[PDB]
Amino acid sequence: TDRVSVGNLRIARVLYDFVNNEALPGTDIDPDSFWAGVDKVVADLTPQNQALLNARDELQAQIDKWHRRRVIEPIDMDAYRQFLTEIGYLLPEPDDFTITTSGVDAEITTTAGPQLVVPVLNARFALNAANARWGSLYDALYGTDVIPETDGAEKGPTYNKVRGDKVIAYARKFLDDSVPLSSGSFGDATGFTVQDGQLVVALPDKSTGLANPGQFAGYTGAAESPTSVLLINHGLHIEILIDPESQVGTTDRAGVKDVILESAITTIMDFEDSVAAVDAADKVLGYRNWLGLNKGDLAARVLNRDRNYTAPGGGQFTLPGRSLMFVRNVGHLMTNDAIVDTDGSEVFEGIMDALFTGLIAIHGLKASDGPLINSRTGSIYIVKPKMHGPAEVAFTCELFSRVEDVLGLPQNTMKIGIMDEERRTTVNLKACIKAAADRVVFINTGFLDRTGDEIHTSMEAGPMVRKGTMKSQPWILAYEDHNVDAGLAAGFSGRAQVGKGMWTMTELMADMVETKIAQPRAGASTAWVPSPTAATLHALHYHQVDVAAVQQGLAGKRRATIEQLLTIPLAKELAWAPDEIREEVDNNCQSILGYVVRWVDQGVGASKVPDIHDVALMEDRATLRISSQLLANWLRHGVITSADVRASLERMAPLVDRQNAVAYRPMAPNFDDSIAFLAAQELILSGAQQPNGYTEPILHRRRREFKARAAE
Ligand SMILES: O=C(O)[C@H]1CS[C@@H](c2ccncc2)N1
Ligand SMILES: [Mg+2]
Repeated sequence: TDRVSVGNLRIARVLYDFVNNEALPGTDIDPDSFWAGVDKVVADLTPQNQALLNARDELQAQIDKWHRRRVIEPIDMDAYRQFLTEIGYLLPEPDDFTITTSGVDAEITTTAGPQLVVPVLNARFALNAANARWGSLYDALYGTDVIPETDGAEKGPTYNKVRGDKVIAYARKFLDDSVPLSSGSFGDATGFTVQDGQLVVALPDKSTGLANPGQFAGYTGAAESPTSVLLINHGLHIEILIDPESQVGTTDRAGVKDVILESAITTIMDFEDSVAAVDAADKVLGYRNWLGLNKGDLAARVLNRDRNYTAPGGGQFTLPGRSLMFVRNVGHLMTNDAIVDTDGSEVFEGIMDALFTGLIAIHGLKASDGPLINSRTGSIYIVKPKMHGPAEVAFTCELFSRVEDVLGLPQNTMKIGIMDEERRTTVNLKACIKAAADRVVFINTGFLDRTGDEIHTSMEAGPMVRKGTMKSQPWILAYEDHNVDAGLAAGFSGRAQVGKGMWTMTELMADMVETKIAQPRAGASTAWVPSPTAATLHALHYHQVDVAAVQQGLAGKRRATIEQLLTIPLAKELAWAPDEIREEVDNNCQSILGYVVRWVDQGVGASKVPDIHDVALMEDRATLRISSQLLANWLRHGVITSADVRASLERMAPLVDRQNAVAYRPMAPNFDDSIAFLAAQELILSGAQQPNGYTEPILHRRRREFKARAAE
C-alpha cells in the first residue's frame, strides 16, 4: 500500500512526509524518536480510550432501561438522582480547591473579551481571524444592521453620508460611555493633543481632559498633532484614528477617520465540528494550515505585525497585533485512517491530534521570520470537546502528559480548554475541573451540542419540547449559571476563561448588540462570535460591563441545584397543534439538509447557511446533532410518523437546492441518487442508535463514499 511502517502502526505516506518534511524541522526533536513515541503512545492509551467509550454506552443503556420500566407520571427526582449515583453517572463532589495553572498569557488570565472560532481547513478564514485582534468600528457599524437600514440611511453601491453620520454619532456615544471626558462630550470635540503627558480634548468653548487620566494609553504622530490616540477601558484598547484627509475624516468635526477596537483577543483554530476531515489528505491540509499560522508564514493575504505606540510621557512600547491562538482537537470518539494498525484498525483521532497539533504548536513558541507568533509564556492551548465526566478529563490530561514527554516539553505545557457540552460533565463539573486543576485555562457552555446530549440521554423518557423552546428550559438556564459558579469557585477569576456560546445569526448584528450583553453580565470573561465583524461589535459589551467586578460579585453564590440540572425537558400534555408540529419537522429537516449537503458534497463544515426563514446561520456540526436527535425523539414517541419525516425531507430538499443557487449539485428530484440526501435521511432514522447521538460516524462514512464516487 501507500503506508509507512512504524512498529505496530501503518502511517499514510502523505502524513509521514508532512511531519518529516514540514512539522519536525526546527523543533529539535529526533524524527526516529518522535515516531517511536507515536507508536508507544497509541499502544499505551488506546485501551483506556476504548474503555471510556464502552462505559458511555453502558451508562446510556442503564438509563434507557430505567425509563422504559416506568410509566408516565412526574419523574420523582430523589429516586432518579439516587439511581444516577448508584450506576456511577453522578459522582460525589470534592472539597473546594483552587486551580494552580501557570505560565498562561494575559489574554487568557486577565483580559475579558470576544473569542473567535474558525475552521482550520479554511486558510482565508483562519488568517482573517488571526488578524482580527484589532477591528474597525466604523466598518462594523456601517456594514451591518446595527445602524438600521431605514429611509435615507440605506447601504448602496457607494458611500451614503447620512448613514456614515449615524455611524459617527454611534461611535461618539460609545466614547462618552466608555472613556468619559471631565466635561463635555466627544461629540463636540474639534481636536486632540497631548501636553504634559495628558490627553487634551479641544471643545468649541474650552479644553478638557479625561475624567480618568489613567485611561490615556498613548498615541502616534506628533504630541501636538497626533495621527492616533490610544485609550484603554476594562483592559481593552480603543484607538481613535485622526486623518482629516480621509473619506470619513473630511466630514468629521475633529477629522476622526475611524475608531479601532481591540476585538478578538483570542481565537480557536478548529479541527473538530466546523471542519469536514475524513481521511489523511484532509487532516494534512488542516495540520499544514496550523503549521503556517504557528510559523507565521501562512498566506492564502498574510499575518499582521505588532503595533507601535508612544506612551503618554513620551517613551515607546508595542502591543500584540494578532489574536492569541488555541486549537480545538477532536474528541475521544472517532478514529481516522491517517494511521491504521497491522490488523487494519483505524487509530483514535483525538490521540493523533494531541501528538500532531502539539508538535506543530512548538513552532508558535519560537521566532517566526520576526518575534515568535503565539504564546510568550510557553504554553500550548488545546480545547478538548465532547468529554463525558472526570475520568475522561483525567485521560486527556494523561494523554497531554505523555505527548509532552515525546516532544521534550516540560510537564503542563499543554493546557486544556474544557468544553462543558455533555450532561455527565455538567453534573460532575467541579470534579472535571479538579481532574485538570494544573492544566485548565478555560471552561465554556453552548446550546447546540449540550442540548443534543440532553435529548439523547433522556430519549426513552418521552417527547421533548421543540428546539427553539430548549433554549429557555430550566435545565439549560441552570446549566449556564452552574458553569460560571463552578469556575469562579475554582478560582478562575484572574486565572482562566469562563466562556459562553456562539451567536449564530451572522447578519442580525443589531439583535446581537442588544442581547449578547447578557453573557458578560452573567460573569463570562469571554464568549464566541462567528466573524471578525461580530468580534468588534461584541467588544462593545465588554466596555459596558465590568466583567471582573461581576465575577467578584458572584463569588460564593450557589445559583443552580443538581435537581435543576437534572430537569428533563419533556413536553407537557398535548402541547402542539398539527401545524406547529409540521413547522418544527420542516425546521429540523431543513437544518439537517442545508448543512449536510455542503458537508458531504463539498467538504465544508461551516458557512453562512440560510435557515427555513432564510435567516443566515453559521453553525457547526452540533446543529446536526440537535436537529436529528429531536426528530428521532419525536419519531420514537409517536409525535410524527416516518411518512411525515419523508414528506418534510422531500419538501425541504428543493428549497435547499434553491438556497444554493458553483459546484452545487441539486438533491432533487432524484433523492436516492444523492449521497447527501441519503445521509440526511440516515442521521434521522438511525439517530436513536448513534452513540450519544453523535453524527460523525454517519457523516464521515457518507463523505468518504462521495469522495470515492468522485474518483471514478
Ligand atoms: O462547540 C459547539 O457546541 C459549537 C456550537 S456553534 C459552533 C461553531 C459555529 C461556527 N463556527 C465555529 C463553531 N460551536
Ligand atoms: Mg460542540
